[PDB]
Amino acid sequence: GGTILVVTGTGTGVGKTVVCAALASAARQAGIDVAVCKPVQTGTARGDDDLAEVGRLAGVTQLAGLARYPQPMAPAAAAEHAGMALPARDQIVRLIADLDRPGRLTLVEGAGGLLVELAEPGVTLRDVAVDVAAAALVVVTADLGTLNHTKLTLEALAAQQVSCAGLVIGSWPDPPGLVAASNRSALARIAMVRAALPAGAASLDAGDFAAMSAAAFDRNWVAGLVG
Amino acid sequence: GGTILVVTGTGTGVGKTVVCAALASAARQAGIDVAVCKPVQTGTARGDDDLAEVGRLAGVTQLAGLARYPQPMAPAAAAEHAGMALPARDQIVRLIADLDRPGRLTLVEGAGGLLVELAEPGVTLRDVAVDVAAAALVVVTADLGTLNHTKLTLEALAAQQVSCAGLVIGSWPDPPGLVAASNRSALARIAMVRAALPAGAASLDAGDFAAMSAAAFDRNWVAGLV
Ligand SMILES: Nc1ccn([C@@H]2O[C@H](COP(=O)(O)OP(=O)(O)OP(=O)(O)O)[C@@H](O)[C@H]2O)c(=O)n1
Ligand SMILES: C[C@H](N)[C@@H](CCCCCC(=O)O)NC(=O)O
Ligand SMILES: [Mg+2]
Repeated sequence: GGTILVVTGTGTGVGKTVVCAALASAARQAGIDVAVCKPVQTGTARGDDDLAEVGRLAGVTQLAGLARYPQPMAPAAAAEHAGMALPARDQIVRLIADLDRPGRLTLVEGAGGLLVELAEPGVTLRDVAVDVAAAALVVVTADLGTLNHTKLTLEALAAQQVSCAGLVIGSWPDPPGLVAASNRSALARIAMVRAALPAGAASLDAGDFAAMSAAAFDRNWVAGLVG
Repeated sequence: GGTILVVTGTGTGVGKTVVCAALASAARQAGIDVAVCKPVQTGTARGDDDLAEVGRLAGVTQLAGLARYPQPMAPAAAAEHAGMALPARDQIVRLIADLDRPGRLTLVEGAGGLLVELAEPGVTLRDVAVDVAAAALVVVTADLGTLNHTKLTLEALAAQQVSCAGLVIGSWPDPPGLVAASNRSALARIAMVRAALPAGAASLDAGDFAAMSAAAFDRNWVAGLV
């Protein structure tokens, strides 16, 4: 195959989609082929479409979804409110494996934080990660509380021997206050911090977002993701 | 000894202190003796002082603390900014074990979440809870994301064989809303929700607060704690 990364986060609203787009953008400019996959997508009735937003910021054309629920809730609840069911575990794995391909980087963005239920019964993105032998990239905030949430998430990853590919601070304020600056230093002691995306990046146009994306990550780390 | 309960939360700002006070008030109205220990308090320059709130709301007088850092940061950050270490692990565990006595409910309120650093070198409320054989009361919100954060916390609890005494929703909005109504049901699918405290209770005076607290917890559970 190729390389699969699940792109998880310490919670919902932390910047997973923007990180998916930025890493996708940076890997494309390195000549790497990129697919982004969004198996469970809630809140469509509010115009939430994470695949579309990755396409809008990054120009990614290989977008694969699967389940779509109208309400902006946890997938279990959004499905119950629509009269629908959750996908099965193997349905999600199949969607990912069909994208996987030598030389391709396949990013898999979850619904919210790592332990959210994606498929019956209580199947999470952690289980999906184990099935496809993927590593997890954890998107974190710079805000008060991020150290605990990060440690909890990493611990839950190691419970099932899912490797951590590093952290990404989804939104990095300019200028950074005392708490942000301190947290960035402390997060670096817990794991490799791969990038710190500037706040408001979704308002950068194609070229600016691509500029920001290449500068955000270490070139050698991005290139070493896929052989 | 008696019952030691550690009071943790899924994050910062979930209302641990109001839950400590509410649980305290309930237990006293069942005639139980309560102590509250807040080993480390931060944000004191702007007047953060969670033990005073417990005294006012619940009338607890055995109120125990070891360190106060002016900066409103996580304790180890607050310590570094001030130029001083955190307390030692021994101080925390022995202050708590010294509060503990037969007939008493001893609540231990952490800072932030379960894995935040509370003492040198890098010891957490979870370590403390292990050292004193306490179960953990998990304070949660009702907002989008509470499920992930709760499951994460309960998983960390279990990883070190710390028992979970339950969840309390620190703040129940009015009116609930679709997410909060569904979350209250969902949280109950992963652990015993012990109470949901009405939004704004923190601001009550002690008389009304005592009434709220009396009705917020199940009486048999409160009694069954000690
Ligand atoms: N460097 C960043 C990070 C985030 N955002 C904005 O902050 C919000 C949250 O980011 P998002 O990527 O959507 O967070 P997710 O973790 O993907 O939340 P969800 O669970 O809904 O997928 C979005 O409006 C996004 O445009 C931004 O402009 N610049
Ligand atoms: C509606 C949000 N945007 C998100 C769902 C977040 C679920 C949070 C569940 C929880 O942990 O309580 N949907 C999504 O990322 O597709
Ligand atoms: Mg997203």
